[PDB]
Amino acid sequence: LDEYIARMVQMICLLCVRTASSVDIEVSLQVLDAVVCYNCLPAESLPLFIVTLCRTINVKELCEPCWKLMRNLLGTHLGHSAIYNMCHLMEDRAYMEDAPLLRGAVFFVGMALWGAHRLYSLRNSPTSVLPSFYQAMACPNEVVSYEIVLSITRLIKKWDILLNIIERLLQQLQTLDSPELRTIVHDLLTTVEELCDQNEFHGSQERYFELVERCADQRPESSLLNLISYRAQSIHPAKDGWIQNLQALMERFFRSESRGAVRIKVLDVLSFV
Amino acid sequence: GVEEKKSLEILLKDDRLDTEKLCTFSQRFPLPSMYRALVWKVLLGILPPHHESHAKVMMYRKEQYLDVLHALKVVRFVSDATPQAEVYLRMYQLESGKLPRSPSFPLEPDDEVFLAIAKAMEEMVEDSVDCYWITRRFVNQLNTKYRDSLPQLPKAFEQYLNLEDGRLLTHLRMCSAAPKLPYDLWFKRCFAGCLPESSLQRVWDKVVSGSCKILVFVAVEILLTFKIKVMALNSAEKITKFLENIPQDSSDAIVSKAIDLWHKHCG
Amino acid sequence: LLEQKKYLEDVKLQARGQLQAAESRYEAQKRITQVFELEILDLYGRLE
Amino acid sequence: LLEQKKYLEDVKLQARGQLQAAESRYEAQKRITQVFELEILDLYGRL
Repeated sequence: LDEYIARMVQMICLLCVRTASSVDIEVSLQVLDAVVCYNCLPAESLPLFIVTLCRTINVKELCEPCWKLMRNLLGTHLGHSAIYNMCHLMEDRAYMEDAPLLRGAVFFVGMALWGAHRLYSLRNSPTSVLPSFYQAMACPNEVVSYEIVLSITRLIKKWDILLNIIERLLQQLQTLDSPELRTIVHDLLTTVEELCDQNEFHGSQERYFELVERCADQRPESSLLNLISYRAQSIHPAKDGWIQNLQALMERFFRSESRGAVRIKVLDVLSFV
Repeated sequence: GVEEKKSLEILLKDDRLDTEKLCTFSQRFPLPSMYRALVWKVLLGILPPHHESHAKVMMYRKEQYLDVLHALKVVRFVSDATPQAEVYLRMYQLESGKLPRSPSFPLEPDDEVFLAIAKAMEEMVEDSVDCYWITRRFVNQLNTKYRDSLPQLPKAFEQYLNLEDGRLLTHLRMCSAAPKLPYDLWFKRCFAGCLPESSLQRVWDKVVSGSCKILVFVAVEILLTFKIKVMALNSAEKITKFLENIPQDSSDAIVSKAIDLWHKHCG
Repeated sequence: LLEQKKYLEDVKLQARGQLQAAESRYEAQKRITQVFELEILDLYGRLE
Repeated sequence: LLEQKKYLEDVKLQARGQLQAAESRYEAQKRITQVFELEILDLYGRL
C-alpha cells in the first residue's frame, strides 16, 4: 500500500486502518512499526473517520526513539480538526495505570504549550486544558510527572490568573507526590521550578500561595535565599498586631531550624518590629 | 421560654454579635425556629458580628448566587426542570471546582449527603439565598471541622449507649448487626429526611453551633425510643430496615432525651 | 490608651470580615470564568 | 495617643482602598467573564 496515492475511489479504507491499528500493537521494534506508521501517514492525505482509535494507537509510541516521525504525523494531523485534545482528556479515566500512554499523550499535547508551537493556529485555551493534567496526575509515577513538570516549566516561560491557580494546584499535588517517590531528579526540577517562579515573580501576576508552598516544602531542600525572600514576604504583613502569626513564624524558624543565617535574619526582623 | 427569647433578642440587640454567647445559648437551649436561620447565618460565618454590614454581605451573596445560576444556565449543566437540592449540586461542584462534564453523570456519597442536607435545609429555611449559604457552611464545617470525629462515631455511640443501656447493645453483638449499622443518614447526612425536618433543627441548633457527637446521643435516643422494634429483630437487614422505616411520631422526645444524654456524657 | 487600642482591634475585625465577604465573590467569579473556558474548548471540539 | 488616632485614620483609609481595588479586580474579571459568555453564544450561532 506504500504505492498508494492520495486518491480514494474506494471506501474500505476505514477497515484497513482498523487493521493497521489491530496489528501495530505487535510489530517490529524499528522497521515494521516504521511501515505501519508510514501507511498511517497518507491517512491524513485523505478525509478520515472517527479516529479516537488513532489517538489511542498513535500515543504509546513516543517513549521509544521515533520522536520526529510521530511529531510530523501528529502535527500535520492537527489539521481539519481540534477535538484531539478533547478525547485526550477523555482519556483521563480508568487509565491511572497507563504511564506510557499518558506520558506520550501529554508530551504531544505540550505542543499546545509555549515550548514549541508548530501549529500556532488553533484556539490556545490553555486554562481549559490544564486541570486535565491534575486529573492525569491521579496516580504517582516518575516519568509522567517528569514530562509534566518539563512541559509546565516550558509553558511558564512568559496574565490569566486562572492558569496560575490551576498550575499552583498542579505543583501542590507535585510536592504531595514528592515525599513518597523520592527520586533524585524531581527534587531538582521542583526546587528550580520554585526558583524560576521567583524570577518571573516580578511579572508573574500570581498570588501568594507560592510563599505558603515553601511552608509546606519547608524541608531544607528549598534553597536558603528562597527562605530569605520567604521570611521577608511573610513578615511584610505583620505591622501592628497579628502577633500569633509572628510567633508562629518564629517557632518555624528559630526553634525548628538549622541554618543559623536565617535565624539571624528572623531575629533582626523581630528586633526591627 | 419567652424570657429565653428576650435574652436571645438582647444578645442580638448589640451591633457586636458575638458567637460564643449564642454558642452557649444553643448548648443550653434550643432556639426559636423563626430566628433559627438568622443566628445560623451568623453562626456559620455567613454574617459578621456587625449586622449593619450584613446589608453588603447580602449583595455579595445574591451576586455570587445569580452569577453561578446564570453560568450553569449558559453551560446548560442545570435545567429549570430540576429540584432545589439538585439545582444547588451544580453550584457546589462548581464552587468546589470539581464540577463534572456530563450532566447525567452518576453521583457520589458526598453528593447524596449534600443533596439530603439541601432538601432538609430547604424545609428549615424558606429563603433560597439563606439556604445555599447555610448548607454550604454546614457541609463545610462537617468535612473540615468535625470530620475529626465523624469516622469514629459508631464506636463512640456504642460506648455512650453502653453505660446507659447495655441490654440493647448486648443483643446487637449476638445479632451480628453491629458492624453494619449505617448511622451515616443520622450522622453524616444528619437525620436529613428520615426524621421529620419541620421538627429536626432543634438538635441542629447545637450542631451548627458546634455539637458533633450529639447525634450519637440522638442515635442513643433512637435505640431507647424504639427499643422494642429493634429488639423484636435480629438480622442486620431487619435491624437496618427498621432504622430506615422508623416511624415519624416522636422525634421531639428523641431530641429532648438526647439533650440530657449529651449533658450526661459531655456536660 | 487601652480604650483606643480595643477600638482599633474591633475596627480591624469588621473591615477584614466585610472584605473577605467580597473575596468570596472574587473566588466565585474566577470559578465561573474557568468552567466557561472549559466548555468553550469543549464545543470547539464539537464544532466541526 | 495623638499618633495612635492618626494611625487609626490611616488604617481605615487603607482598608477602604484595598476593598475598592479588589472590587475593581472583580469587575475586570467580570468583563472577561461576560466577553467569554458572548463568544460562547457566538459559536452557538453555528447551531
